[PDB]
Amino acid sequence: KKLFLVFWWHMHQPLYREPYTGEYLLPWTFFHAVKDYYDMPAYLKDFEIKLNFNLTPVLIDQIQEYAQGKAKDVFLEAIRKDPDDLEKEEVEKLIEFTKLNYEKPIYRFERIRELMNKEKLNREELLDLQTLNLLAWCGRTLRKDLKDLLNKGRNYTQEEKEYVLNKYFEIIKKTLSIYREIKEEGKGSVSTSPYYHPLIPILLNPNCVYETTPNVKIPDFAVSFREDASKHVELAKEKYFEIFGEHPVYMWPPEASVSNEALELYYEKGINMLATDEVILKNSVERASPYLRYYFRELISVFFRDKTLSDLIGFSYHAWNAEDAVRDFIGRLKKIHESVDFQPVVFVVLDGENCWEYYEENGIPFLEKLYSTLEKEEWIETLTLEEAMRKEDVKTEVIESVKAGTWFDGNFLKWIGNKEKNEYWKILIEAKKKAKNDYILVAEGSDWFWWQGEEKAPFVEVFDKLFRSFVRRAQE
Ligand SMILES: OC[C@H]1O[C@H](O[C@H]2[C@H](O)[C@@H](O)[C@@H](O[C@H]3[C@H](O)[C@@H](O)[C@@H](O)O[C@@H]3CO)O[C@@H]2CO)[C@H](O)[C@@H](O)[C@@H]1O
Repeated sequence: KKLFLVFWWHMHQPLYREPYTGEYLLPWTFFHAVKDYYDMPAYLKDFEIKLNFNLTPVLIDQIQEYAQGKAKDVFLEAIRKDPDDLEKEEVEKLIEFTKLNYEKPIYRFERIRELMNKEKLNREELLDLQTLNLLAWCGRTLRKDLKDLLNKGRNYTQEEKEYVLNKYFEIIKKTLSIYREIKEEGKGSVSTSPYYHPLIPILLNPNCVYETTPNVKIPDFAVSFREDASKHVELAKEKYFEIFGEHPVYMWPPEASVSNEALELYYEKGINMLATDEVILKNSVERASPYLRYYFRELISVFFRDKTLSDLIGFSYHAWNAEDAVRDFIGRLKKIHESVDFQPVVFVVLDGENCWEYYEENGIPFLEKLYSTLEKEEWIETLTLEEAMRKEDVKTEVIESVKAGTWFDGNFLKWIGNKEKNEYWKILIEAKKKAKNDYILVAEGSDWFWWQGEEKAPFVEVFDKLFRSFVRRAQE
């Protein structure tokens, strides 16, 4: 009797490319590309387990633009320049970026502490600040390759910075290829999401928020977004086909968000399986285990993620010693294994790139220990999404209705409901009446609403500039 374990790492960035200038106004796609988007599937070269990935199409577009050398990334320009060529504003942006990231474990360089405690920085000090900002985001692969430059910790030259930059772009250029490789070799399945990561249930029916939060205030949705909901899914199928040569049959619904209408749309668009959150299951069925494969109306397969296990990795284990965390995770799997006489399917689904910066050494000790341990546990079998979809020796249940929600509290309050978020929806509703191109789809991304107030929102003014620029561009 096995326990089936299914990792599904979700990779996404909203579009940071300002549509009038073409400038990438934040570097987060670059930094997560060099730190996480190649390195997470690259573990499959070293560990004989299965790991699955979601790539949003908008993320794929940006990875391609960086790989082609076309991304005009303003922060990265300030890193690349000789410090004698830095504008005053670029020095300020470099220091502010450092300050925002200063307390993260991946920024724990003695030299960063020295530089941030100095009233003025000279050219050699600025070179160190530029190069250490780059190296703080070094991924697993290059942390071995560049180990000697990493252990320097200071006294970097322009030549060394450019060498690091060159290696980083090498990583980006081979990133889509590694997803094709691990997919073709059967080491993982790759899914995608509706194109710009929108909240499909709200686009289909804004009143679905009242299935969970009767007291929420929403704006007057005086225009239909239902056709846009279909377009996000259709365009995503085509982008996926461009990369992989096939239409996707698995999708990750953004924010785990489902509704009866959203599930019908995914079925109509040929999606065979998705996953969502355990809280949705609890809200929808009186008594139901997340270790079964579910069939929504016999139309589409649904797995409900194990929220506890997923949140332990995504939010808890950065605060743990790595060996202890792996022992805790395996011991929880052992308890699940011993708790049922059938073979449970355990979905661990979470963002694939956001938790690691808070772990010791970027989560590399934790993941290496976790994966090394898993590959040797005879009673655990990790599965691709395809294997999980088709596994016969598993328990199964038909479900007829879900209560609309997300993986954040089972409801939509992170994206709608307060004055500031509602103002964004009002702006979008009015723009949609006048919309002339697909930039309206960009503005439907969940990210813009996530950050709109909110007191914890790094660079929130940039997200606001982007959202409003996409809204304006959509009407021209
Ligand atoms: O400056 C704020 C913030 O920006 C960047 O965060 C991005 C994440 O890295 C990226 O994965 C994505 O995050 C969303 C997840 O995909 C999604 O599943 C859910 O968890 O919501 C997230 C927010 O929408 O997008 C955000 C930006 O929207 C940057 O990496 C952070 O360090 C930085 O704090």
